[PDB]
Amino acid sequence: MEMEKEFEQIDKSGSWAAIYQDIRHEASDFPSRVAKLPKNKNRNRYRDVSPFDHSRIKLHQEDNDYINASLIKMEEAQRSYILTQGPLPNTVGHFWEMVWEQKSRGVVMLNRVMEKGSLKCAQYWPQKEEKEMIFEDTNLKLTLISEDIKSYYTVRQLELENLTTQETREILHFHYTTWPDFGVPESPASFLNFLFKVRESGSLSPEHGPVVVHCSAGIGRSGTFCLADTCLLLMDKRKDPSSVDIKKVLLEMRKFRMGLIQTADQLRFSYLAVIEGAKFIMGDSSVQDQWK
Ligand SMILES: N#Cc1ccc(N2CCCC2)cn1
Repeated sequence: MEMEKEFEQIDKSGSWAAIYQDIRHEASDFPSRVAKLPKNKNRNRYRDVSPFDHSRIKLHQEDNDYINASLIKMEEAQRSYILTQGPLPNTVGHFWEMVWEQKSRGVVMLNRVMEKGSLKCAQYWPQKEEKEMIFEDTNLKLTLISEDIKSYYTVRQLELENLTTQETREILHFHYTTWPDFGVPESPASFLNFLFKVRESGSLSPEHGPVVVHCSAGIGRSGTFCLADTCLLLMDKRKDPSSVDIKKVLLEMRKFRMGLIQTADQLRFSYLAVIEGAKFIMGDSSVQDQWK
């Protein structure tokens, strides 16, 4: 079925939980043996969220190459993403090692450091220009260059230096700051505006390594971001945009990381975002919306 009318049909019939459970039943199950080794227990935030062996990102280290991070490679859309958990106190150096080794331009953060009164990830970037961070275990230096705070998100320019070679690179930090502590946003408008800002920066483009995207576990909000992006790109590429099947795209992405989209509310929100986004992209869109 098409998307917008399949959407109204699920709303009127109140069957979002059944649709979502079907996805959970059909999703791939692949081994994650490296994640479960005893030496990696303090490298995982949640015992039930692990990268598959076949798609995990390897650190370029001979002692321990493990990080909780997965490469999602979308062949028809020609986009790749790295989805990862929010960094832990003992993995902030590994996180920036991955950004460096994979040649990423951008980091997309979809959570706040504290939510619901508990810590959801480490404070892994510097908050003041004159107070840089040094990660001694991986030999990297990280400096805040500039910060632009807007009503729904903040963008930061960061400098990452490999202290071994003295090479430097500019990294862009895109921080969506207004996802509610409970549930999903009422409107997808600010989330879509944010997606378009990430796109406009070059961070998703083939001349760079894959974007790194995270929330707390790296499967829920993070899954919503890459699912919406890929579906909108496919609607632009294909002769028949109504052929894009969001449930089939989600199952393809779940071949590369478990658990993407954590609730039926997140599934409904993803449909809403793609539906509204497809109108702004256009044939029915103004030439001037790219400025909206
Ligand atoms: N190309 C392009 C494009 C399309 C839409 C767009 N947005 C609509 C809402 C504000 C930003 C931006 N750029």
